[PDB]
Amino acid sequence: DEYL
Amino acid sequence: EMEKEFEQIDKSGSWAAIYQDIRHEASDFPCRVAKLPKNKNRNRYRDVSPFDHSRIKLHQEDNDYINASLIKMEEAQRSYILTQGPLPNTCGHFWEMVWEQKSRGVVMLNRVMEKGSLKCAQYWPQKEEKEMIFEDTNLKLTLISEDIKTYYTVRQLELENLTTQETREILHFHYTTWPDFGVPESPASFLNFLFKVRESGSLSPEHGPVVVHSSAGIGRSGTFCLADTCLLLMDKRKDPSSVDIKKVLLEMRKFRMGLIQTADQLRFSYLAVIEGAKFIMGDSSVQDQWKELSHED
Repeated sequence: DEYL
Repeated sequence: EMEKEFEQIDKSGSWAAIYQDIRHEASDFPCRVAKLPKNKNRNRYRDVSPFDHSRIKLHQEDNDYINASLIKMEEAQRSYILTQGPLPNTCGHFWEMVWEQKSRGVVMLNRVMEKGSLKCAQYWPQKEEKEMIFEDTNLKLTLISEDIKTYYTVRQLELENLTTQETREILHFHYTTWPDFGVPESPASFLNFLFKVRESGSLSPEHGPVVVHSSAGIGRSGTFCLADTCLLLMDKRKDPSSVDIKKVLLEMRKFRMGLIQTADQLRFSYLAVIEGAKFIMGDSSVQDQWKELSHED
């Protein structure tokens, strides 16, 4: 869910 | 010369710093529609969304949301549609948009499974005997051929609008050796891959925008579009010394967030533009040299  | 700033920057180890500065001076427009509760599952990463001013809208009265944002470059005179890796539920929207935007080329800079993680959906058939039928968006996609190379692969898909029984050939360029949070094996491999895409007419103004993407559509995608764009300017101006990469990156981050995600990706973008300039600056013989270095056989 988080990439950055 | 950029090659100046580059040797200057590397020497002082300023890539991470400069990068902090590009991040710092980077636009920030709202992403209201992305964050709407309903669109929650139409997004792979909760921290990568399309500014509503640049978002692309599915031409459906139903729900027109697709995490993808049209980058429109004025001077270079080129548009690209960077989008994230379609989810199981959104490969229909991915082809709906491709059909509506009138694209003739897709550029995948990623692998469906990277370092044991799912990054993108197998949104296209791998065998010619097994077509795909996107129920929700009423489309049929079918493999027609596949030209597998060393680090990349081109495909010729046939997208048919089951509604108007109209058909279109979508060329598909697939880079398979650009690691998540990584850089291309070499300026050669990259520019070779870049030029292939160019020659195919995919980047042609006579068609809709090319749809570029990776897992999130900001890192490896920003790096691909930046090199392509800078070179574009250098050509038209025919005055290479005027192209400021940071400026062009910043101009693009106006249309979609996070373009380019690592200092090294930035640094690499400089190598690609510089290397490739050589070809713009008459050295035609460089094009073939890249293919040799890419080992695309």
